Amino acid sequence: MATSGFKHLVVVKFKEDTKVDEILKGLENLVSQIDTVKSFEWGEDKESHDMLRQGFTHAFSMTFENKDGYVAFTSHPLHVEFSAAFTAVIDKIVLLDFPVAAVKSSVVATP
Amino acid sequence: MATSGFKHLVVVKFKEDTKVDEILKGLENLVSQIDTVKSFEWGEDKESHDMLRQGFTHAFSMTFENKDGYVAFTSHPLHVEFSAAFTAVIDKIVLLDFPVAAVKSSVVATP
Repeated sequence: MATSGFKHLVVVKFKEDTKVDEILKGLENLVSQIDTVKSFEWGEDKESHDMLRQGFTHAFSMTFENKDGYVAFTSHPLHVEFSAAFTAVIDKIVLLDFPVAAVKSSVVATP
Repeated sequence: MATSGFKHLVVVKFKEDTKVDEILKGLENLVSQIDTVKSFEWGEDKESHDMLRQGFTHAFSMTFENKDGYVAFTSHPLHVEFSAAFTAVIDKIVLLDFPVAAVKSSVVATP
């Protein structure tokens, strides 16, 4: 529905030895696509407890201002070449995407 | 490490009939804890493709300004009573929590 913000998330595990930090240099490059300041991307490693770490290893939270950022990120050759390796460097790929409505912030509740 | 923002996420599936919208009224109440404006919570339903929907059904993205929001949300009786039902109303519970550093936004890459 892309009501407001659009979110894409990937959860992965490594079997070769995912160099997340060397990959991080890619993200810095990947951010290159944020010239449109209408796109977002963050990174996370499972720095919690095995029971809360879901067991994976790291994920990427990509949020866009709207569908324009989504077609933009793909309209470049930097995501294709990177996506191919993103696999070669992963053991499993899981992704959840859904429409985010920055409104839940409701400090009011009906009786 | 809680370097900057702290994220907690839950992925779940329903077997009884998770009324996410009636639950949403709870979130509006849950937001009540955001009087400290140092806490965050959003909601999402798998409105994508079975292959991208991960198959679950809905998740909650709770982010805090720092550890103070994390001890705050629990320092209230609204999360306990709600958490008990959060289960009674769920079929499976999965959660990933990790330190988020709002800095990845790097539009520069070394040669």
